[PDB]
Amino acid sequence: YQDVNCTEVPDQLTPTWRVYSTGSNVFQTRAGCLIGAEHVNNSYECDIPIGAGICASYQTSQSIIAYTMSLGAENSVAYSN
Amino acid sequence: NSIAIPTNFTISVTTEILPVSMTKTSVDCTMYICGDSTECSNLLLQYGSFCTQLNRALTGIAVEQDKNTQEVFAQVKQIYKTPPIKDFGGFNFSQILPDPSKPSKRSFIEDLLFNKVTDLICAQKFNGLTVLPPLLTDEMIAQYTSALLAGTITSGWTFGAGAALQIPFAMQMAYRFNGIGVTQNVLYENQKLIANQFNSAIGKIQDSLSSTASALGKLQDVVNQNAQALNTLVKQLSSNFGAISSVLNDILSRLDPPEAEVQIDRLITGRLQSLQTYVTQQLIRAAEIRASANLAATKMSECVLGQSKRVDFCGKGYHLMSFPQSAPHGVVFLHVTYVPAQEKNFTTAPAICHDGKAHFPREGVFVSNGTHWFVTQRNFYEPQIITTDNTFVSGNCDVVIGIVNNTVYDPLQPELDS
Amino acid sequence: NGLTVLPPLLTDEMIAQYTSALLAGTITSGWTFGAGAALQIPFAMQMAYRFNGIGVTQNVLYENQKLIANQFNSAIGKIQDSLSSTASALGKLQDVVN
Amino acid sequence: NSIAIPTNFTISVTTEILPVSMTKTSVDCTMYICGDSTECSNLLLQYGS
Amino acid sequence: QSLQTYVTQQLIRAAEIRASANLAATKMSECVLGQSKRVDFCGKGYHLM
Ligand SMILES: *[C@@H]1O[C@H](CO)[C@@H](O)[C@H](O)[C@H]1NC(C)=O
Ligand SMILES: *[C@@H]1O[C@H](CO)[C@@H](O)[C@H](O)[C@H]1NC(C)=O
Ligand SMILES: *[C@@H]1O[C@H](CO)[C@@H](O)[C@H](O)[C@H]1NC(C)=O
Repeated sequence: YQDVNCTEVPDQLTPTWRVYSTGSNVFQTRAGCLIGAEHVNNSYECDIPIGAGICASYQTSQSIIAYTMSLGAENSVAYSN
Repeated sequence: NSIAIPTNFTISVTTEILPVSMTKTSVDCTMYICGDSTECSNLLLQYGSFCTQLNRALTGIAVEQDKNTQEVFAQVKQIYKTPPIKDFGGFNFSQILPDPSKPSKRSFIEDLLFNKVTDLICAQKFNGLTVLPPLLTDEMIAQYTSALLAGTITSGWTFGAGAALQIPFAMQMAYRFNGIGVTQNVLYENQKLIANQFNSAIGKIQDSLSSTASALGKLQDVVNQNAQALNTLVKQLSSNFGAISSVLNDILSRLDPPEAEVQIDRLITGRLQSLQTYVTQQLIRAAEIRASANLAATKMSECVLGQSKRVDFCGKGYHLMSFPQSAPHGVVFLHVTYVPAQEKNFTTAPAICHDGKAHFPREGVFVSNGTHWFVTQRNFYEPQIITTDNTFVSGNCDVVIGIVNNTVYDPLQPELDS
Repeated sequence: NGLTVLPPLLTDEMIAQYTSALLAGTITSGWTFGAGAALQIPFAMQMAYRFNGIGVTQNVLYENQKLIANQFNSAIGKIQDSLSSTASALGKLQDVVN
Repeated sequence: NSIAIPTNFTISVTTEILPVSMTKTSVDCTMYICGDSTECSNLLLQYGS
Repeated sequence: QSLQTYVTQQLIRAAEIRASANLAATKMSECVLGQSKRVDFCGKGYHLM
């Protein structure tokens, strides 16, 4: 639900969509309220771009996960003089 | 037979601002053409599939807008962090590397750009006009353009062509002089002056951006244009297009369907034309932005990830290096360039004749102070002695025009004598 | 019918004052007038610093100077006779107007 | 093990033509859509911007 | 509608001219204000001036 603070996702029009209007998977981003995805603490190069740095993809007995997209690995070149 | 050889240089920093993307808009065709009026939705339904074409176009646009920023910035396959060091041969990089003090990784020049580039928007929201946020936030851009700036400093032209290899900063600037003609001994004997000129140039740039009549007018022209076209798209809901009135509820509450329809249709044909015009303007302007975001990618790939030999491409003068900085919907380039100064007239000669055979320079020109003849590199006055080491003999001195009688000193014979 | 054609900001007599200052710098200064203060250099002695950029050494030029001059001049003459011919190659410019 | 080395050169002048600009046109919308007709100017006025 | 079509054609053709007037600027900046090493850019053959 784009640019909708999560409180407003109702009313109870059809329960098959009310399932996607509530639950524990309700997640908030800077692009709106995303429902039906699990918010993980990993980081990946992202497959389906939600927006504002959040991306979602399908994986593990599997489900849709919405993570924060990863730019890449770290490195620190040993710069001496 | 008169040449002019520079004797003192000047390292100058320019600036260049390039648009990269623009706001990702999206209009809800039904909600705009006739919104909240079920009595008009059916009428519009039969009018064709314009409602979905004018949403697929604005989706393609908002997708390439996300792709342009990937193209321009995401050119490093890793994320380098500059080591906590200051031993940059005297060069000062405070004004461009990210600071620890500020909570974000914004450098002292990237913030001068954010605080320089600058109801109705709610009304657009009520009319189905949405502005989506970009995929790459303004805190992730700063984590690329600070990994594109800690690789150039500590690795050079190598981090963009394989595994990054460290190299002392001084000893890489001297391998950038050696790419534009001036030999290395020029750098290693003028190191302090070069550092104290580069630092001053950076300071003057920082004071230049903060001035009024800002050169970043290119970046705030994009926003002005894309916020002016969309305001006309809302101004044009006040025109009735020759119908009874411009409010759809008025027409619905003054006329029965047999006569209401023949007026709604001269509304539905008036708003859809405006929407199509807006979509076409967006398509053309997005083509311009696409053109100008594949030149920024090229300048980032060449002026930054290496050194350029294309004249007047990476800033006026001989190009030494560059530094990228982020900016709202744009990229800023700080081309650091080498500029000669203080020319000085000299008398030259094509080729020199020692024993009838004509000696020629290997790298440089022949220059005389009026009495003695030397051979010098061409972008700096560094006279040497005309030896059989740096002149290659070729032919007989009767064919070249301008040959000068002189003497060439061989290093072998005098030292060998004992 | 309200269809107006405005005149350009730069007249066709000011264009000729740029493309004759872009052509008296190349001849007498070379690659330097576009990268700082222009520095003079004898014309021959700059063509030999343009041979030395494409591989051929300078002694090639300084020992073939007359032939090079008498070939460049002939090339210019043939170009002048080529433009004056029909089926002009400037069809790109008169396509815009058409 | 066979190479081919040129022995005599040829200096050639080409030509290249590039468009730079085009005629700067401008149309007066009212004067064209319905000109010299005050009875139509009002009608066109309400038609939008 | 005719006027809008004409304006759109002008916009597109002006985009073409803009594209072809930033290649002429590049060729003037490189082929003239220096020497080029890009093959078959400043005319066929090794480019002198
Ligand atoms: C969203 O709703 C919560 C719950 O009322 C509120 O605390 C928060 O301030 C709201 N934020 C926005 C951006 O509307
Ligand atoms: C993920 O990070 C948030 C932010 O601190 C934290 O509250 C949460 O417990 C973390 N969850 C996991 C599974 O690491
Ligand atoms: C240069 O020009 C002067 C003009 O009098 C002439 O005397 C001299 O021989 C010329 N030298 C060369 C090398 O062209």
